[PDB]
Amino acid sequence: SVLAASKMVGAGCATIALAGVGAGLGVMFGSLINGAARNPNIAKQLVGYALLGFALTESIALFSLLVVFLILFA
Amino acid sequence: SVLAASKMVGAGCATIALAGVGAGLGVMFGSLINGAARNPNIAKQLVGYALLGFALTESIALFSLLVVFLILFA
Amino acid sequence: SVLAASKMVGAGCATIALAGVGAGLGVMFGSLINGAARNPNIAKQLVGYALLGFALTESIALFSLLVVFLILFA
Amino acid sequence: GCATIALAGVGAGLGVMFGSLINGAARNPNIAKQLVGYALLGFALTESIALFSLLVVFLILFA
Amino acid sequence: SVLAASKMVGAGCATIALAGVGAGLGVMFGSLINGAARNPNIAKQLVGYALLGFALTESIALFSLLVVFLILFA
Amino acid sequence: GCATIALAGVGAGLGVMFGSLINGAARNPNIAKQLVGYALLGFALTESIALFSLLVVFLILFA
Amino acid sequence: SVLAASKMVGAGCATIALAGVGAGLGVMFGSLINGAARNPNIAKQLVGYALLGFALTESIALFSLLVVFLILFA
Amino acid sequence: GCATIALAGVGAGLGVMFGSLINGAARNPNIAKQLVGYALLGFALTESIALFSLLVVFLILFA
Amino acid sequence: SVLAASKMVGAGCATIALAGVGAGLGVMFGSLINGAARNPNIAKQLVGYALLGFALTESIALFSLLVVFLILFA
Amino acid sequence: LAIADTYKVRVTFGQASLIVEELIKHNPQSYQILFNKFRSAISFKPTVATILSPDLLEKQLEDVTGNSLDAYDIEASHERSDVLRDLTEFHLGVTLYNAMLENNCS
Amino acid sequence: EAAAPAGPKEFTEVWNKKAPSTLIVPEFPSNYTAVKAVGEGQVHGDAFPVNFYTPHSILSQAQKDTVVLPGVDGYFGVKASHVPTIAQLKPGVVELHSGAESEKFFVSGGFAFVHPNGVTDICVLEAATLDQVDPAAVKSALAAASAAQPTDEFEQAANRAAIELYSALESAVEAKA
Amino acid sequence: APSGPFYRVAGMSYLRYSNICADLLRNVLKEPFKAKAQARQAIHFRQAPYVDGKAGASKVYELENGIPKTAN
Repeated sequence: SVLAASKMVGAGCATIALAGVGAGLGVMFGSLINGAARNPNIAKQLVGYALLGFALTESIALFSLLVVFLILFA
Repeated sequence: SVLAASKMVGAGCATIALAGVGAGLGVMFGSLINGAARNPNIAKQLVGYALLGFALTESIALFSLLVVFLILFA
Repeated sequence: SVLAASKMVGAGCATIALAGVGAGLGVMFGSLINGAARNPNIAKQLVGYALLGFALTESIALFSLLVVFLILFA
Repeated sequence: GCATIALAGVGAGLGVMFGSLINGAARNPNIAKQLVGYALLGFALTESIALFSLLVVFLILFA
Repeated sequence: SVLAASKMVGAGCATIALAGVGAGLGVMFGSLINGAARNPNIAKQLVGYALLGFALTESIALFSLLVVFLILFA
Repeated sequence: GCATIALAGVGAGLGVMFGSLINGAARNPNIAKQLVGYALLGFALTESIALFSLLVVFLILFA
Repeated sequence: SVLAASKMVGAGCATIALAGVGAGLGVMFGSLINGAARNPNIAKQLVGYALLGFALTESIALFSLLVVFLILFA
Repeated sequence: GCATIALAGVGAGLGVMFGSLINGAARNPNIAKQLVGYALLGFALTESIALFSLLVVFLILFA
Repeated sequence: SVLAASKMVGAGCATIALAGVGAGLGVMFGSLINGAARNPNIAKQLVGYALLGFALTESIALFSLLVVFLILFA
Repeated sequence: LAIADTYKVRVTFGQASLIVEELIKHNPQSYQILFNKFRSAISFKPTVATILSPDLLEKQLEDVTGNSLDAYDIEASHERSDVLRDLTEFHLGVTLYNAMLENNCS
Repeated sequence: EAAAPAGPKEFTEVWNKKAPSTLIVPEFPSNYTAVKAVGEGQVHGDAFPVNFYTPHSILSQAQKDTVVLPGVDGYFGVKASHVPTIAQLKPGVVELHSGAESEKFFVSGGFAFVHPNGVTDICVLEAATLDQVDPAAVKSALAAASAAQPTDEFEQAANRAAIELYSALESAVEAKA
Repeated sequence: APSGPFYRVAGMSYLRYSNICADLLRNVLKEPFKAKAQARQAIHFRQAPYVDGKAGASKVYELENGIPKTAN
């Protein structure tokens, strides 16, 4: 039961990739607050850029959670 | 009992990713202070962008924390 | 006691999450001093956003010690 | 699992690149839908590395 | 005693939490200098923010040394 | 697997380089496509690290 | 003696806190150079604020090395 | 492999260095030709770290 | 031969604190070149701030190399 | 100081700028300009137009429950006391150019 | 901080303590402006008031929904409820847009004020409209400017100001439709 | 000595800097328009310091191509 041991250690290191998306989501969601404080009449377009960027930054967060499940349960 | 010894070290290194979320979520709450210092006439609007962003990056703070409970109890 | 020995190396791995959440606090409480110097009429309302963000980024820090209460004493 | 910690930096690289889009589109909003034309070129070329890490993740797990 | 040796190898890697705490603390004191350089009149008020955030960013260091004294001495 | 953590930092440098591509062209759109030359001049040299690090991965795996 | 072998591999990872302490330390004297170039008149008061923040950011660097000694010499 | 993570930080080094020319040359394209001289001076001397990290990578593998 | 072997791997894991002290020193030396672009008539006074701040940033690096030589040679 | 022969060919902004600069050789806290404003061809009401010096006195009159100038986000290359120095001299050069155009046709 | 509330009406009473009454109280440039800065309004959704001004001529007092101004950090764009901004401008192109049609002046350098009531105030000295610039002297003038490397600081401040106005005029005369 | 922009650290005011950028922009117009902008380029006045209430020297300005670019 050492193969079943490293599947829960190799799944631990695998999700530290979520530290990077949590740093990147907070920069962008901070960049909209500073962005919508410049000229808030384009703000409903900038949230269309934020939740386009929150969509693609979380996509590699789900590439890593796919790999977290592939070491854990595959 | 090396498998239970593998889950405490695995979920412990799995929750390192709360550091990058805690670093990102403070940038966004830092832009909330800085963005509302430019124009306070949208400051109660901008906290609607900060608390929207707080929910969407603490999404990832629970995404990694899902794996810590997915390791220790499954 | 190899089960309980891993519960302390995993508890040290969990405590690295408290690093980056201090970085997000120094970024945010940095932005208070930049913001309140920009517009010192809002010098205490910007504490109202700092302690709102300090209490919601220590939402992450209290999650991190929740794991340290979960691998040390469980 | 130590191979896919390389998704951390592209995950923090993609947030700055999407962040300077909102900082670029708020400064000059008349070319805002042009700046997505450089941002999507920036997205595909940062996830170029995110597949190169995933080149190695699948090269260890199944090869 | 693998357990007693594990009260060192965990408590050492528990104290990487003071890295991101120090990296944040140099930002918030770094913004005190720029915040005093912008507005040199209210520099005696902003040190009442740069010490306020120091006692609230040592909140996480008093949660990390809460943990290193729950491993080495508990 | 621990070798290819070098792909994290090069992908983080990209989004700063591709963010200031967006930002540099929001502040000077008269050279908006000339900076794309400067950005891909940066992109041609920063993935040298992403091919200096993929060699050592392919120097462990089969060499 | 693995009891002492864990003391030297533990105290090694105990001083990676000094990475982040030196990271904020350059950032703080980075804004001392910048902030003195904004306001050259208040530039020596900012020296009073630089060494103010240096002592308080090193206070956790002298919290780190005692834990390096609370592993090795305790 | 564990030594090659030093090449991650030199990847975020030339990424912020090349991103400072896209900001620098867009601020003034007067010296847009001169500034590439300092980035390429900055490029080779930040690689000075890369072949010193690849000094020991091409040492402990083969000595 | 574990006490002679662990003091090598604990030494290389100790000198990672020369990463952030190089990241901080590179910001402060870059903020010196930026601070001369703001105010070139004050320029060789801020070099007095950089080298003083370099020697105080190196108060970390000789404290971390202290740990490297102490476990290689206590 | 006596400036004369101003209205001989025509009055320009570059001419009013050098008259402004010699008022900046002296370094006061304020300026007062006295001229006749051309309301109509009949009425020429004498105007007092005044310009405060930037970080000496202009910033000090704006400190009304904090400051009135902090609402503006300065997009200069240097900080606010240097953009206010350039802005007061530009305020002095146009208030003087308008003064000797209002007074020339009055 | 506010220990002397001055103003135009406050100059009335003190001058009515020390001057002869046969002179009435003189007028002030505050009396001849109908639009102030702090008072709420005058944005009404899409179009804010812009005021492009030179010393010698007034070039627009109309309403636009967007202005593109060449700041010293770069070309920014002023939307309707923009942040208050006192922005220095380098030599560049002011683009006043009210819709599909575009009036684009190349300016010499001078400030632009966005106010707390949404009104934009462009204040330049020389405004060269982009269809009346000489495209044969933009390149001949930078050549002697890039070679004149003198020993005095004044012309070094004047030569650095010389090429940066010309260099942003090459990039403002080539790619026009 | 001083602190500020590149014109301010060389002993040049803002009005002297920003007229120079208006001087050099007038030259690169069309001659239909350059001769019109030539009219506002000429500076003709005279200043005189008055030390005693009675006398002083005087300094005549006759520049037709714009502000003095030289160090004054």
